[PDB]
Amino acid sequence: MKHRYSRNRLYLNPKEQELIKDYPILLGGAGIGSIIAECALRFGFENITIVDGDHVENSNLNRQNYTEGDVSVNKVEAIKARLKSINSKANIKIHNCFLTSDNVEEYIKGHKVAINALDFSSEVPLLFDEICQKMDIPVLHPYNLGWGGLVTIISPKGLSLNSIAKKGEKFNELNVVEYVSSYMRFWGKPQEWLEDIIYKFKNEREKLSPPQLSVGSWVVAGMCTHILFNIATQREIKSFPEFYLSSLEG
Amino acid sequence: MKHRYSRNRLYLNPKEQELIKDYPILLGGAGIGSIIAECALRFGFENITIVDGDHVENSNLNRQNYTEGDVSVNKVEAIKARLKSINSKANIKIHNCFLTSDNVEEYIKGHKVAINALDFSSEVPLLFDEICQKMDIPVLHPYNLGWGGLVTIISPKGLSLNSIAKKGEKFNELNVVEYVSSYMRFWGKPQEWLEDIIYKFKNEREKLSPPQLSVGSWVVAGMCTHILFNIATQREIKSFPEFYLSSLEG
Repeated sequence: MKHRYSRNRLYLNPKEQELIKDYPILLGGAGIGSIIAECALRFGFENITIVDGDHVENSNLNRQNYTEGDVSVNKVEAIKARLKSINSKANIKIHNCFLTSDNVEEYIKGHKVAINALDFSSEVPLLFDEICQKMDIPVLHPYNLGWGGLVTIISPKGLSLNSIAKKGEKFNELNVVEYVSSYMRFWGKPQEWLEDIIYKFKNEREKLSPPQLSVGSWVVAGMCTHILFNIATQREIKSFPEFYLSSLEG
Repeated sequence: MKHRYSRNRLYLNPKEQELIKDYPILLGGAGIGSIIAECALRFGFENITIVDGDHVENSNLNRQNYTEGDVSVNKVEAIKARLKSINSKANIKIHNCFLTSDNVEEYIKGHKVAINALDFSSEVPLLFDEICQKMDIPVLHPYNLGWGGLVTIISPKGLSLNSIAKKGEKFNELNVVEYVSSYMRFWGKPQEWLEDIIYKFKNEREKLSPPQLSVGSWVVAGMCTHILFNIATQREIKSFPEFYLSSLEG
């Protein structure tokens, strides 16, 4: 393997390092996704498309891959600068556009795997998955659970996130986190910390975005990079309704 | 809190965010520690001393917090640039010198907690811990097990890493990792992936450095940041001979 990937040896053979070099990844959302991108790029995934329409805001600096100088710049331009200073020969393609029902299919075309890191602020997170399912593109959903990282993979032929939604109210990340906490408690592995942060958040008077910590961001980037390597080299993975949860206590 | 730490709420209360702000951390080794440094800084730990005498090499870019432009510069020079570009008002103190039997005590002096990321090929890895114990400074030992992140905390009045070192024969990280696999297997939780890479590494024809992956670095960085929050806030911690092991398979 190359001198940059020298310490990747034994874990990866030359053909695997070679394989993931060109494996086209689509990353929707450069927030939690900006941490994911760096870890995956350094691992050896050199073909990443990143789509995001926001600018870098101050509140991102506690958990996202941006600097004080990046604030107010389009995230996609900022994360490409960070990524291309890590690997100049990498194929980092960005598109500074919001995903809508009309354009989302055209961006997805051409990718072998996708990471859905989209805010539920529009109705595109789930439609994004439907298009990926139809096209044999597995979808990673990373979540920042503060102390923990959560990843679930929507597999093309498996259940979609729709299965946890009730059709009368809109579905966001709080429903995913509540599903995970209830599953753990039901199966005898209760995550009392997760239920604790869920309770605190619900009893907040004002409606604010969910809190997140750098630790969960860093953990979930590692989980995602691993999952990407397993999907690209066709190693077994859990598909939704199964998920991966990683935290200091296991 | 600041708008930079805005999204930290509920997980940390304002009084904790202030406390860890000045909580003096000593980081011995800016390799795996460079990933730890960014995650811990963004969390809110703003008082970090970094000691390392090495320069950035090509093999670092697959798992360490450096860029192509940083290559051939002192790691300590590069990581302060990265960290101080994330937080300009942060208190990031570096020392471009290797640790020896004579200077290691004076570097330790003044910190409430330390992160021992010293190569076991230097002279001071175990002596570093003894001095910290003498001073009631807990020591985090983070390791990159490829797919997993491993942290063990030497607490001042508890067992040191000496307990797994053999009297008369040299001690390195392979002894730590072989202990973890044996302990895990002893408790009925064998990590066969870990045992596999250890076997592969020992039966290497050539004598080379251990392989490491970006996945474990990012995971261990999150673990270390969580542990640091617990140590500063006087939350319970697992001490050596116990440890924290985090991986996708777990």
